[PDB]
Amino acid sequence: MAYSTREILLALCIRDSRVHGNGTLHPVLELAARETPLRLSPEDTVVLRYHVLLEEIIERNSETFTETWNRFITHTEHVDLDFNSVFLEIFHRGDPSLGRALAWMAWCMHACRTLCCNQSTPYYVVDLSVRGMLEASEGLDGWIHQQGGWSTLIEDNIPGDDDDLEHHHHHH
Repeated sequence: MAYSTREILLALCIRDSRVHGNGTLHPVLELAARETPLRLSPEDTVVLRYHVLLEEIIERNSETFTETWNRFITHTEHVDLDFNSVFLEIFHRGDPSLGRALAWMAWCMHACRTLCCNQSTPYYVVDLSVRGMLEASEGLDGWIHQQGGWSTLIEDNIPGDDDDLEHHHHHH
Protein backbone atom coordinates (compact mmCIF):
# COMPACT_ATOMS: atom_id res chain seq x y z
CA MET A 1 0.00 0.00 0.00
CA ALA A 2 1.13 3.54 -0.80
CA TYR A 3 -0.58 6.94 -0.76
CA SER A 4 -0.37 7.94 -4.43
CA THR A 5 0.48 11.60 -5.04
CA ARG A 6 -2.53 11.79 -7.36
CA GLU A 7 -4.57 12.29 -4.18
CA ILE A 8 -2.97 15.56 -3.08
CA LEU A 9 -4.26 16.94 -6.38
CA LEU A 10 -7.77 15.76 -5.51
CA ALA A 11 -8.06 18.13 -2.53
CA LEU A 12 -6.08 21.02 -4.02
CA CYS A 13 -8.72 20.78 -6.75
CA ILE A 14 -11.84 20.85 -4.60
CA ARG A 15 -10.44 23.92 -2.85
CA ASP A 16 -9.48 25.62 -6.12
CA SER A 17 -13.21 25.35 -6.87
CA ARG A 18 -14.42 26.91 -3.61
CA VAL A 19 -11.83 29.71 -3.66
CA HIS A 20 -13.78 31.09 -6.61
CA GLY A 21 -17.17 29.58 -5.81
CA ASN A 22 -18.42 32.69 -4.01
CA GLY A 23 -21.43 31.34 -2.14
CA THR A 24 -21.54 28.14 -4.19
CA LEU A 25 -18.89 25.73 -5.49
CA HIS A 26 -17.50 27.27 -8.68
CA PRO A 27 -18.14 25.01 -11.73
CA VAL A 28 -14.43 25.43 -12.57
CA LEU A 29 -13.61 22.11 -10.87
CA GLU A 30 -16.80 20.23 -10.02
CA LEU A 31 -16.49 17.13 -12.22
CA ALA A 32 -13.08 16.98 -13.88
CA ALA A 33 -12.82 13.21 -14.30
CA ARG A 34 -13.69 10.72 -11.55
CA GLU A 35 -16.98 8.99 -10.77
CA THR A 36 -17.76 7.03 -7.59
CA PRO A 37 -14.97 8.50 -5.39
CA LEU A 38 -13.55 6.41 -2.55
CA ARG A 39 -14.59 7.25 1.01
CA LEU A 40 -11.93 9.76 2.06
CA SER A 41 -11.61 13.15 3.76
CA PRO A 42 -10.03 15.56 1.22
CA GLU A 43 -8.64 17.78 3.98
CA ASP A 44 -5.35 16.12 4.92
CA THR A 45 -2.35 18.21 5.98
CA VAL A 46 -0.21 18.00 2.84
CA VAL A 47 -3.25 18.91 0.75
CA LEU A 48 -4.20 22.00 2.78
CA ARG A 49 -0.56 22.97 3.20
CA TYR A 50 -0.29 23.07 -0.58
CA HIS A 51 -3.22 25.44 -0.93
CA VAL A 52 -0.92 27.80 0.97
CA LEU A 53 2.60 26.84 -0.16
CA LEU A 54 1.37 27.51 -3.68
CA GLU A 55 -0.45 30.80 -3.04
CA GLU A 56 2.46 32.16 -1.03
CA ILE A 57 4.82 31.35 -3.90
CA ILE A 58 2.78 33.52 -6.26
CA GLU A 59 3.36 36.46 -3.91
CA ARG A 60 6.97 36.23 -5.09
CA ASN A 61 6.59 34.84 -8.61
CA SER A 62 3.16 36.24 -9.48
CA GLU A 63 4.07 37.97 -12.74
CA THR A 64 6.63 35.29 -13.60
CA PHE A 65 3.95 32.60 -13.78
CA THR A 66 1.47 34.56 -15.91
CA GLU A 67 4.35 36.06 -17.89
CA THR A 68 5.43 32.67 -19.24
CA TRP A 69 1.80 31.91 -20.06
CA ASN A 70 1.63 35.00 -22.28
CA ARG A 71 4.92 34.13 -23.98
CA PHE A 72 3.99 30.69 -25.32
CA ILE A 73 0.50 32.08 -25.97
CA THR A 74 -0.76 31.84 -29.56
CA HIS A 75 -1.31 28.11 -30.10
CA THR A 76 -3.71 26.04 -32.20
CA GLU A 77 -6.23 26.43 -29.36
CA HIS A 78 -7.05 22.72 -29.70
CA VAL A 79 -3.84 20.79 -29.01
CA ASP A 80 -1.99 19.75 -25.84
CA LEU A 81 1.30 20.18 -27.72
CA ASP A 82 1.71 23.51 -25.93
CA PHE A 83 -0.16 22.61 -22.75
CA ASN A 84 2.57 20.16 -21.74
CA SER A 85 5.49 22.49 -22.47
CA VAL A 86 3.67 25.23 -20.56
CA PHE A 87 3.08 22.90 -17.63
CA LEU A 88 6.84 22.73 -17.06
CA GLU A 89 7.65 26.18 -18.47
CA ILE A 90 4.96 27.95 -16.43
CA PHE A 91 7.60 28.20 -13.70
CA HIS A 92 10.79 27.74 -15.76
CA ARG A 93 12.00 30.98 -14.17
CA GLY A 94 12.37 29.04 -10.93
CA ASP A 95 14.80 26.13 -11.13
CA PRO A 96 13.65 23.13 -9.03
CA SER A 97 11.96 20.15 -10.68
CA LEU A 98 8.66 19.67 -8.86
CA GLY A 99 8.52 23.45 -8.66
CA ARG A 100 6.80 23.26 -12.04
CA ALA A 101 3.92 21.35 -10.47
CA LEU A 102 3.72 23.65 -7.45
CA ALA A 103 3.57 26.68 -9.70
CA TRP A 104 1.01 25.00 -11.95
CA MET A 105 -1.45 24.65 -9.08
CA ALA A 106 -0.26 28.04 -7.83
CA TRP A 107 -0.54 30.35 -10.83
CA CYS A 108 -3.59 28.38 -11.92
CA MET A 109 -5.16 29.46 -8.63
CA HIS A 110 -4.80 33.23 -9.06
CA ALA A 111 -5.18 32.86 -12.82
CA CYS A 112 -8.67 31.44 -12.35
CA ARG A 113 -9.58 34.19 -9.88
CA THR A 114 -8.52 36.96 -12.27
CA LEU A 115 -10.06 35.27 -15.31
CA CYS A 116 -13.39 34.99 -13.48
CA CYS A 117 -13.22 38.30 -11.60
CA ASN A 118 -12.72 40.34 -14.76
CA GLN A 119 -15.75 40.62 -17.04
CA SER A 120 -14.12 38.44 -19.70
CA THR A 121 -13.70 34.78 -20.67
CA PRO A 122 -16.41 33.89 -18.07
CA TYR A 123 -16.77 30.44 -16.52
CA TYR A 124 -16.54 29.13 -20.09
CA VAL A 125 -12.87 30.10 -20.58
CA VAL A 126 -11.79 29.41 -17.01
CA ASP A 127 -13.30 25.92 -17.20
CA LEU A 128 -11.83 25.27 -20.65
CA SER A 129 -8.29 25.73 -19.34
CA VAL A 130 -9.05 23.51 -16.35
CA ARG A 131 -10.33 20.76 -18.63
CA GLY A 132 -7.01 20.61 -20.45
CA MET A 133 -4.88 21.61 -17.48
CA LEU A 134 -6.47 19.01 -15.22
CA GLU A 135 -5.73 16.39 -17.87
CA ALA A 136 -2.02 17.23 -17.64
CA SER A 137 -2.25 17.33 -13.84
CA GLU A 138 -2.61 13.55 -13.83
CA GLY A 139 0.94 13.55 -15.16
CA LEU A 140 2.22 14.69 -11.77
CA ASP A 141 1.89 11.10 -10.53
CA GLY A 142 5.04 9.81 -12.21
CA TRP A 143 6.16 13.30 -13.18
CA ILE A 144 6.31 14.07 -9.45
CA HIS A 145 8.03 10.82 -8.49
CA GLN A 146 11.11 11.81 -10.50
CA GLN A 147 10.96 15.07 -8.54
CA GLY A 148 10.90 13.41 -5.14
CA GLY A 149 7.25 13.61 -4.14
CA TRP A 150 5.76 16.51 -2.20
CA SER A 151 7.58 15.03 0.75
CA THR A 152 10.29 17.58 -0.13
CA LEU A 153 8.22 20.71 -0.90
CA ILE A 154 5.31 20.10 1.45
CA GLU A 155 7.79 20.28 4.35
CA ASP A 156 11.07 22.14 3.93
CA ASN A 157 9.19 24.31 1.43
CA ILE A 158 11.62 23.83 -1.43
CA PRO A 159 15.42 24.09 -0.93
CA GLY A 160 17.15 27.37 -1.69
CA ASP A 161 20.70 28.63 -1.24
CA ASP A 162 22.37 29.27 -4.60
CA ASP A 163 22.36 31.90 -7.36
CA ASP A 164 25.64 33.82 -7.45
CA LEU A 165 26.15 36.45 -10.15
CA GLU A 166 27.97 34.84 -13.07
CA HIS A 167 26.68 33.92 -16.53
CA HIS A 168 26.87 36.82 -18.99
CA HIS A 169 29.34 39.66 -19.53
CA HIS A 170 27.27 42.74 -20.37
CA HIS A 171 27.41 44.48 -16.99
CA HIS A 172 30.47 44.55 -14.74
